[PDB]
Parts: sequence; C-alpha cells; structure tokens
Amino acid sequence: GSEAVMEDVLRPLEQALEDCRGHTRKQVCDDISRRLALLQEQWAGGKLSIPVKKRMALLVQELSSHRWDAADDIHRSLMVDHVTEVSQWMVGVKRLIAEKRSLFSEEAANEEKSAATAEKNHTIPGFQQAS
Repeated sequence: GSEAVMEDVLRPLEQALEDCRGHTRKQVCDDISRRLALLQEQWAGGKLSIPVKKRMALLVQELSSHRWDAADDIHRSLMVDHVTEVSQWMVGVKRLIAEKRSLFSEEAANEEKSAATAEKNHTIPGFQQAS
C-alpha cells in the first residue's frame, strides 16, 4: 500500500527467525535477533523512506510461506533503489534465507522405522556362516 504498520510486519518476522532459532548453533540468534530489534527501531525512529516499508511489507506476504527464493527478489529491488538506507539489517535478512535452505535437508523420517525410509539391506551377516 502506501504504508505498512510495524506491528503487522514484526509478528511474522519474529516467528520466521524463531523457526531458525531452533538451531542456535548457526549463530542465527545473536545475528538476526540483533538486526530484528534494529529493524523495528529504524522503522519507527529511523523514519525509513516510504518505498522501503512498502516493498518490505511484500516480503511479509511471502514470509508466511516457504518463499525464500521470493524473499531474495525484494533484496534485489532494494539494492538498486535504496541500497545505502537498508545496508545494515538486510544482512541478517538475507542470511536467514541462506540458512533456511539447509532446513529443507532436515528430514524427520525417523519415526519408528523398521526398514529405513524405503527398505534397507545388510551386506554384513554378522557371522561368516554362509559366505
């Protein structure tokens, strides 16, 4: 629109970071949470320019889904128009995107498996009875 309000932007943002904060072994907490609080005060007291809040609000729309590749688009858009205005906190935002890629590789298919995810054979017979 013409202006997004901090509240509606912040709630999905925190929850998105908190999906990553599950693994705090990737630095993700201190980095992104720091920039999270920096973002909110730049929005309020920093009095960020209108187009920046607008385009970032679009991120919030895609942020509710696994549209990490789409979240990159607004970064490309901001970098050309208003790069220096957002050059501080955008590092953690783009970092969130990069780290979330690895979460797709985390399979939770270990719920009582008797034959792996899709059958499993053993070349080791235990004892050399018939070999």
